Amino acid sequence: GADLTPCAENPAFQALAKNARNTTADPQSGQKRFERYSQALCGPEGYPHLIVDGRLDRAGDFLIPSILFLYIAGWIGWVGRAYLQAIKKDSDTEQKEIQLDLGIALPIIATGFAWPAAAVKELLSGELTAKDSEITV
Amino acid sequence: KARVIVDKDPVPTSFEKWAQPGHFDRTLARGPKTTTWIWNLHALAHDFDTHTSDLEDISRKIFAAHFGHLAVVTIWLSGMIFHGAKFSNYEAWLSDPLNVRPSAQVVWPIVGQDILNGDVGGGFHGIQITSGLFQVWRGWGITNSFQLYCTAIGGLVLAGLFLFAGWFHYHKRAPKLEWFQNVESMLNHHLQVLLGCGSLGWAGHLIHVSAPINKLMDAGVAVKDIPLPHEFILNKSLLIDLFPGFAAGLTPFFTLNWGQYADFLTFKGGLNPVTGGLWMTDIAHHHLAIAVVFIIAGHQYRTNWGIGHSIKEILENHKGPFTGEGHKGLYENLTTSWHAQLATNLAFLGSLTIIIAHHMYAMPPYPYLATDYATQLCIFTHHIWIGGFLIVGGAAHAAIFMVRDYDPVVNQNNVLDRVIRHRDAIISHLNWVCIFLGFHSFGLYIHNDTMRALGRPQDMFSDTAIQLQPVFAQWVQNLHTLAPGGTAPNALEPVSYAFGGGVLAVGGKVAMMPIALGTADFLIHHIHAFTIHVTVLILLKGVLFARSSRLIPDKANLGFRFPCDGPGRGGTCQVSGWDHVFLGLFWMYNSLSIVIFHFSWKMQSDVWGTVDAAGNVSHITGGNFAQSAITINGWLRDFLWAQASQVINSYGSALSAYGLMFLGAHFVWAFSLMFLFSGRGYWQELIESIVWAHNKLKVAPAIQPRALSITQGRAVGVAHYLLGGIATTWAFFHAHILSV
Amino acid sequence: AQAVDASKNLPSDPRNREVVFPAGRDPQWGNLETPVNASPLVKWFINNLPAYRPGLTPFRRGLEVGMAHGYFLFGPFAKLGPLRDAANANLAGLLGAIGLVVLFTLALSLYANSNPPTALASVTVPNPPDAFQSKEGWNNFASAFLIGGIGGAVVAYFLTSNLALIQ
Amino acid sequence: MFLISWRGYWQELIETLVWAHERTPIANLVRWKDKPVALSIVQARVVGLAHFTVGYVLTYAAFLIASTAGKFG
Amino acid sequence: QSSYLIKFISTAPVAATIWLTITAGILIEFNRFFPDLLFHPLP
Amino acid sequence: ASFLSSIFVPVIGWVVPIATFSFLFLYIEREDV
Amino acid sequence: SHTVKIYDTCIGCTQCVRACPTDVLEMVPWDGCKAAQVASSPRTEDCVGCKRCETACPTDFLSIRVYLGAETTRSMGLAY
Amino acid sequence: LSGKTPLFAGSTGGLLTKAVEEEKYAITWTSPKAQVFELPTGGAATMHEGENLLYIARKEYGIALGGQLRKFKITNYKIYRILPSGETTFIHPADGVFPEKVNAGREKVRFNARSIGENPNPSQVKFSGKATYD
Ligand code: CLA
Ligand code: CLA
Ligand code: CLA
Ligand code: CLA
Ligand SMILES: CC1=C(/C=C/C(C)=C/C=C/C(C)=C/C=C/C=C(C)/C=C/C=C(C)/C=C/C2=C(C)CCCC2(C)C)C(C)(C)CCC1
Ligand SMILES: CC1=C(C/C=C(\C)CCC[C@H](C)CCC[C@H](C)CCCC(C)C)C(=O)c2ccccc2C1=O
Ligand SMILES: CC1=C(C/C=C(\C)CCC[C@H](C)CCC[C@H](C)CCCC(C)C)C(=O)c2ccccc2C1=O
Ligand code: SF4
Ligand code: SF4
Repeated sequence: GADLTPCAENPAFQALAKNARNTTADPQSGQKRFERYSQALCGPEGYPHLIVDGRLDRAGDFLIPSILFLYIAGWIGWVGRAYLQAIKKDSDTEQKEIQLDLGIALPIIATGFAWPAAAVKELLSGELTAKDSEITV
Repeated sequence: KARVIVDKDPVPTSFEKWAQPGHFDRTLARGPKTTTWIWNLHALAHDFDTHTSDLEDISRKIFAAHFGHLAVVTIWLSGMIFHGAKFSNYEAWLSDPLNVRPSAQVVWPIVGQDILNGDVGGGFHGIQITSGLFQVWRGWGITNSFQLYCTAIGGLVLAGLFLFAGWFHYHKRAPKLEWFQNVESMLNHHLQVLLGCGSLGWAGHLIHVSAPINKLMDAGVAVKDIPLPHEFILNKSLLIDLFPGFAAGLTPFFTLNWGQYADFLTFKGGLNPVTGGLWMTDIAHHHLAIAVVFIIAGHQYRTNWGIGHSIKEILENHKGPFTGEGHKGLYENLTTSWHAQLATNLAFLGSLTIIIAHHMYAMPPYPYLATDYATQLCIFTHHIWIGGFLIVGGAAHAAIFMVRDYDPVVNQNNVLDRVIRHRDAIISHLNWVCIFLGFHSFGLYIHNDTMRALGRPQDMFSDTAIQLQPVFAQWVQNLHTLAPGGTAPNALEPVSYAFGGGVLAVGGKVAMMPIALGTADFLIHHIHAFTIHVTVLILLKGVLFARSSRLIPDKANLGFRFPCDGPGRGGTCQVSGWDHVFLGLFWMYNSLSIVIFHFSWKMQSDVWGTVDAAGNVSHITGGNFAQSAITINGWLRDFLWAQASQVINSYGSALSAYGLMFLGAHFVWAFSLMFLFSGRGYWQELIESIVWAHNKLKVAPAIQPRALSITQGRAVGVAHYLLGGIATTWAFFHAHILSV
Repeated sequence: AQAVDASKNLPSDPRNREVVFPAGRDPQWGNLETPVNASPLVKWFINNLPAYRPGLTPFRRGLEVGMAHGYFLFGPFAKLGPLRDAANANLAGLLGAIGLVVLFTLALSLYANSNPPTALASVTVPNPPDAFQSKEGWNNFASAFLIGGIGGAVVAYFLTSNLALIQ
Repeated sequence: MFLISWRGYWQELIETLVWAHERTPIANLVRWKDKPVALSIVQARVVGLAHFTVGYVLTYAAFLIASTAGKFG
Repeated sequence: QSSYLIKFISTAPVAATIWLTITAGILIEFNRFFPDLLFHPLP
Repeated sequence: ASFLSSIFVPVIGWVVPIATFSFLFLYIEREDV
Repeated sequence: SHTVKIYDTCIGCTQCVRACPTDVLEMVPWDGCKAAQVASSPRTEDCVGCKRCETACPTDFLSIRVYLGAETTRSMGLAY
Repeated sequence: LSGKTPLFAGSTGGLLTKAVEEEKYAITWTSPKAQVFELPTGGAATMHEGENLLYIARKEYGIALGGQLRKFKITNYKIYRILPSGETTFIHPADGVFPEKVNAGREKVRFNARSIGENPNPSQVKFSGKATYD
C-alpha cells in the first residue's frame, strides 16, 4: 500500500531507467537492471518497494533469499560445532582451535550439505543440568 | 676500539618456530588457556626487552627489524612511482598543470565505484590525489613515464636488498654489542655520509638535471622538445646557454672564484613568478651549503685516531652551580637503554615534522604547489598530525626507561636525579599555567560569545572593540620584510611573502600573500600553547611519577603498564605511566585539531583565493575570520556548518566516498565510547551468561572466553576515538577544497 | 688538554659550589632552600610585609593590607568594566571595588568563625607569623580590611577623577 | 572527563597543589579544615553522567524549539 | 620441514585470510557478470 | 508593579546564596552538631 | 576503618601477608592439630583497600576479603 | 631513635605539615656497606656504614623501602610511629619474628569459621546494626 503501484504505470520508474548509471563494465548493465526490476512494485519515487508479507507472488523478495541464508548459516554453525566437539576428545584441545587440524576439519566441512537431517537426528544436543549454573540462581 | 666484531651463525633459519606461537616469551610458549593469550601475543611481539634479559640479543633483533621496515617503506614508495607511470595523468599534467587536476587511481568498473573515477582532466578518469607527488616528480625532472617506470623497479630491488640484510645479519653475521655502542662512529657516519654526502649528491641532481629541465619547461618549451638529462652531461652547449657559469668550468671552484657560478647558485630568496615555488638554483645553492656544514660537523667525535671529543667528557664538564653534577651519567643511560634513545629521537623528530609543515606552506618548495590548495592543506595537515603522535611516543618511552632502565647509582645528584627530587614544584607550577591560560584563552571566547548574544558588540575582544594585538609578532614580521635591504642584504626578495611583501599570482590563483595578524589571530595562538601545556602536564607527570608517588611508592615494581593498585586510597585508577600516555593522546588530538583549522579557515579567508588582473583579491570566504573567529558560534557557523556543505551533498558524484568516509568515522568514533566509559566487570558477566547458552547446545569453546583487559579497553577506545576523529576531518578537508 | 676539564672535580671550581640546600639541616623536610625562597632579599621583603611584620597589631595589619587592595581593585572596574566610556565611569569603579571588599571581608570573618587550624612556618618566614591562630585575630583583621579597602578605593577615585586638575 | 579520565591521575595532581599551598609563604596563613582529595570512583561516574544528560537535554531543546519556532512549521 | 610450513597456514589468521579471500572473490566475481540482484525473478 | 523584579532578582542571585553558603559552610565545619 | 575478614578455606600459602604493603596481615598458628597455620588481621586501621591480598589468595573463591568502610587519613593514604 | 640520616640533598616529596600534627613515621636499619638506594619518594641516597635512620610520612613508604633493602640483603628493618607528643612505638614487628613466620604468641582475630558462601543474606539482618560479613 501507501500509494504503491506497478512499475510501468508509474512515471517515476520510466524516467529513472533513462539515467542508467551503469554499474558493471557491461554498457547495457543499467538498462538490464531497470528491466529486471520491472517485476517489483514501485512507489511515487519510482524506487521498488519489496513486500516481505510472505505472498507467494513476492516470494523472491524475502522468502527465497531467506531459505538460502539458513541453509548456508546452519552449514557454518553445524560444521563449527562438530569440529569443536571432535577436538574435545583429543589430548591438546586448546592448540587445535588456533592451529586447525585439517585432517579433522576438512571431512567435517565436506559434510553439512544435509545439516537438518543430522540436526533432527540429535535429539540430545548435549543439554543437561550438568552445565555451568553459576551461583545459586 | 671501533672495530667490527661479528658473530657467525647466531641462530638457524628453520620454519618450526612459525608453527610454535608465543615462542619469544616463556609464559605464552606454554599454551593458550584463555583468549587473553591471543591479545598478549600481539602486545608483546615487538617488546624484545621482555623476551630476553640479554642486551645483545635485543640489539640484534632491533637492527634486523629496521631493515624489514625499510623494505615496507621502499615497497610503499616503489608503488607510488609505479601508479604515476601506469594509472595516472602525469604526462597530461606536465603540459597543462594549472587547468588539469592530478590523479593516480582508477577504480574498476564493478558494482558502482566507477562514479569515483571522475573527470580530473587529461583524458583520465580517476581519483584526485592530494599527496603532491606530481609536484615532487616534476622537481625531480621526470618528464616521461619510462623515467618514472625505471625508478619504481629500483625501489623494489632496493627493498629486497634491505630484506636480505636483516636475514644476513640476524641469522648469519650478527654484530656484537660493542659494535652498537660506538655512538661516536655512528654520528660521524650519519652526519657526513647519510646527511652530508646525501645532500651534496642531491645538489648534483639540481644543478645538472632539475634546474636545466625546470628552467626550460617554465620558459614555454614543450616536453616533447625538452632534452633528456643525459644529454646535458654529454653536450654542454645546451647547458651553457641556460646557465653561462659553466663556460668557466671547475677552475673557479678551486681558485675560490665562486662568483662565476652566481648564475646557477643564487640567493634570490623568493618564489618563481611563473611556477609557484622556490627557485631551483636557490635549492641547488641550498644543499651545497648544508653538505659542507654536515661534513664538517661530523668530524667532532673521536673514533680511534685521538682527534675528537668524547661525549662523556663534554657532558660531565657542563655541570654548574644549580645542577650539582649536571649531565654526569647521561651517557651511560643513553648507551645502556634503547628506550632513552627512542625517546629523544621521537620527540625531536616529531617536533621536526611539525616544523616542516609550517615551512612548506609559507614557502612552497615545489613547482605548482600553492595553486593546488588541496595539496597544501593535506600536506600541512598530514605532517602536523604525524609529529604530534611521535612526540607522545617520546614521553611514553621516557617512562619505560625509568621503570626499566633507570639506575640510581648512575643518576646520583645529576641533572636527572635533581629533577625527580623536585617533581612536585615542576607540576604544581605547570598546573597553574594550564589553569591561567585556559581561563584567559577560552574565557575570552566565552565573553565574546556571551556579549554578542547579549547584544553588546562593543564589549567583545575584537578588532573594532577592545583589541589584543600581537605586536610582538607584527614586530618580528616587519623585520623580515625590511631584511633584504639591510640585514642579509644579498637577498632580493623577502624570505616568505607570508611575512610581507606583495601578492604573488600564478594564473588566477594567489600562491602566497602577507598574513596579517589581528585580535582574532591573537585569540588562537595561545589556545595552542594552552592545549600544548596541558599535553605536557599529562605526559611529563607520567615520566616523573612513574617510578613512585606519594600515593604509590612502589609503582616501579608493578611496571610501566598496569591498570591500578586497587579501590582503596580513594581509588588508584589510571595511575600508571601507560595511562598518562592514554590521556595525553586525547590532548595531543585537541592540541592538534585546532592547529589544522587555524590553518584551514585563515588561509581560505585571508590568503587563498582568486586575484584579478587589476589587483583586487577575492578570498574564498571573504574576511569572515576577523569577526567570526572570536566566538565559538562563529566556528560552528562559518567553518563547520558552512564548509561541510560539499560533503553532505557529495552523494551521486566523484566525491561521494568522502561523504561516506566523513560519516563512517563518526560511527567508529562513538564506538570508542563503549570501551572508554564502560568497564570489564560488566562485560565478563555478560559473557558468562552467553557461555551458558553454548554449554547448553554443547558449543562450548576450548579456549575459555575472557573480556578484554583493563588497559586494553582504554587502548581500544583511544584507537577508535582518534581514528574516528582524524578520518572525519580528513574527508571534510578533502571534499571542501576538491570542490573549491 | 684544557684545565677546565681537570678542575671539574676540584671544589675550588665555581661550578661545584651549590646554591640549593635542604630545608634547614633536615633533608627529610619537604621544602628546598632556593635563592627565590631563602635569599636575604626575599626573606626581608616577605617577613617585613604587613602579614609578617614584627610588633604590629592585627588591626594595623589588615588596614595596610586593605588600603593596598582597595587602591588596587578600583582600576579593573573603571577602565575595563561596563560604562567605561561615560561621565560616571570612575564612579562605577568605586562601587564595584568596595563591593569586593565587602565580599572579601565577609570571607575573612567567615573563615575566622570557622576555627582556623594554624598559620604555617616556611623557609622564607621561619618563625610563626603572628596571632593569626585564633578567631580573635582574624576577626580584627577582617574589620581592618574593610576600613582600608574602602579608603584605598576612594583615594584611587579622587586621584584618577581629578588627575587633569593635578596636571 | 569524568567518564574517561579516572581518579588515580587526579589525586596525584592534588598532592602537588597541597605541597604548593603549604609552601607558598603568604598563602600559608589560610588553610583548609577538610583535606582535599580527588572525587571517588562512583562519584565521578555520577558527575559524569549528569553532565552527559544535561547537555543531551539542553542541546536538543534549543534545536527542537528554535528549528520549529523560527520556521513555525 | 614441510610439516612446519603447513601448520603456519593452519593458524587462525592465515587460515581465515585464505578462506575469507575466496569467500570475497566469489561474491565479487558474481556481481561482475550478474550485476545487481535485488530480488529473485518470478516465473 | 515591575519594581518588584528589580528587588527580587538580585536577592535571589546574591543574598540567598551568600546566606545559604555561609550557614552551610559553618554548619559542616562545626565540631559538634 | 576497613574490615579484613579471613574465612575457613585458608591453607597457609603466606602470600597475603607478603603482598600487603602496610603489614595489616599476619600468619598465626591455628589450634587445628593438623592445620599448619592460618592468616590474621590484627592491625586493621592501616588497611589501604588496595586488594592485593585478594589477588594473591589462590582459593577458588577468596578465603580473605576486604570490605570497604569508614575512611580516615591512614586508609585514604594521605601523606598530607 | 638513634641513627644517621642518609645523605641526600633534599626533595619536595617528603615530610609535610601532617608530620608535625599527625603521626610521622620513622624507619631504622643497619647496613653492612654504604650503598646507593632509591628513596621511597623520589631520588637516591647513600646509606651509612651502620645504624641508618630515616623519617617517613606514611607506613607504606617504610615497608616499600624494606622490600628494596631486601635486595641489598638487609632484613633488619624496623619502623616506628611518632606522634606529636613524641610517643614512639615499635609498630611494624610487634615481636621479633617477622609476620610471615609463625609464632606462638600471636592469636587469630576476625576469623570466620563459616565458609564465605555460608554468609547470611542482608535482608535477614536489616535494621539491626549487624553486617553480613560479621
Ligand atoms: C628467509 C626466511 C626466514 C625464516 C624462515 C625466518 C625464521 C625465523 N626468524 Mg627471521 N627474519 C627474516 C627471514 C626469515 N626468518 C628476515 C628477512 C628478517 C629481517 C626483517 C628477519 C628478522 C628476524 C628477527 C628480528 C627475529 C627473527 C626470528 C625468527 C624465528 C622466529 C620467527 C617466527 O616464528 O615468527 C614468524 C612471524 C611472522 C611470519 C610474521 C612476520 C610478518 C612480516 C615480517 C611483516 C609483515 C608486515 C606487513 C606488511 C604488515 C601489514 C599489516 C596490515 C595489512 C594488517 C625463526 C627461526 C625471531 C627469533 O629468532 O626469535 C628468537 C626474531 O627475533 N627473524
Ligand atoms: C619508532 C616508533 C616506535 C617504536 C619502535 C615503538 C616500540 C614499542 N612501543 Mg611504542 N609508541 C610509539 C612509537 C613507537 N613505539 C608512539 C608514537 C606512541 C604514542 C602513540 C607509542 C606508545 C606506546 C605505548 C603506550 C606502549 C608502547 C610500547 C612499545 C613496545 C612494545 C609494543 C609492541 O608490542 O608492539 C605491538 C603493538 C601493537 C600490536 C599495537 C597495534 C596498534 C595499531 C597499529 C593501531 C591501529 C592504527 C592503524 C593505522 C589504524 C588504521 C588501520 C586499521 C583500521 C586496520 C615497543 C618497544 C608498549 C610498552 O610498554 O613498551 C614496553 C606500550 O605499552 N608504545
Ligand atoms: C569541554 C570539555 C572539557 C573541559 C572544559 C575541561 C577542562 C579542564 N581540563 Mg579536561 N578533559 C576533558 C574535557 C574537558 N576538560 C576530557 C574529555 C578528558 C579526557 C581525555 C580530559 C582530561 C583532562 C586531563 C587529563 C587534564 C585535564 C585538565 C583540565 C583543566 C585545564 C585547566 C584549564 O583549562 O583552566 C580551566 C578552564 C576552564 C574550565 C574553561 C572554562 C572556564 C570558563 C572560562 C569560566 C567559567 C565562567 C564562570 C566562572 C562560571 C561561574 C558560574 C557560577 C554560577 C558558579 C580544566 C579544568 C588538566 C588539569 O586539570 O590540570 C590543570 C589535566 O591534567 N583534563
Ligand atoms: C576568564 C576570562 C575572562 C576575562 C579576561 C574577562 C574580562 C572581562 N569581562 Mg568577562 N566573562 C567571562 C570571562 C572573562 N571575562 C566569562 C566566562 C563570562 C561568562 C560568565 C563573562 C561574562 C562577562 C559579563 C557579563 C561582563 C564581563 C565583563 C568583563 C570586563 C570587565 C571585568 C571586570 O569588571 O572584572 C574586574 C576584575 C577584577 C576586579 C580582577 C581582575 C584580576 C586582576 C587583574 C589580577 C591581577 C593579578 C596580578 C597580575 C598578580 C600580581 C603579582 C604580585 C606578585 C604583584 C573584562 C573585559 C563586563 C563587560 O561589560 O565587559 C566589557 C560584563 O558586564 N564578563
Ligand atoms: C617593583 C616590584 C614590585 C611592584 C610593586 C607594586 C606595583 C606595588 C604595589 C602597589 C600598590 C598596591 C600600592 C597601593 C598603595 C595604596 C595607597 C596609597 C593607599 C592609600 C590609602 C589611603 C590614604 C586611605 C586612607 C583612608 C582610610 C584608611 C580610611 C578613611 C578614608 C581614608 C581615605 C582617609 C613587586 C613588589 C610586585 C615585586 C618586587 C619589585
Ligand atoms: C565491549 C568491551 C569489552 C568486551 C569486548 C570484547 C569481548 C571484544 C571481542 C572482539 C572480537 C570480535 C572477539 C572474537 C574474535 C574472533 C576470533 C572473530 C571470529 C573469526 C572470524 C571473524 C574470521 C571489554 O572487555 C572491555 C574491557 C574494559 C573496558 C571496556 C570494555 C568494553 O567496552
Ligand atoms: C576532574 C576530576 C577530578 C577532580 C575534580 C575535583 C576535585 C572537583 C573540583 C570541583 C570544585 C569543587 C568546583 C565544582 C563546583 C560545582 C560547579 C558546583 C558543585 C556544588 C553542588 C554540590 C551544588 C577527580 O577527582 C576525578 C576522580 C575520578 C574520576 C575523574 C575525576 C575527574 O575527572
Ligand atoms: S588462602 Fe589466602 S589468607 Fe589463607 S594463607 Fe593463602 S593467601 Fe593467606
Ligand atoms: S587491601 Fe589487602 S593488601 Fe591492602 S592492606 Fe588491606 S589486606 Fe593488605
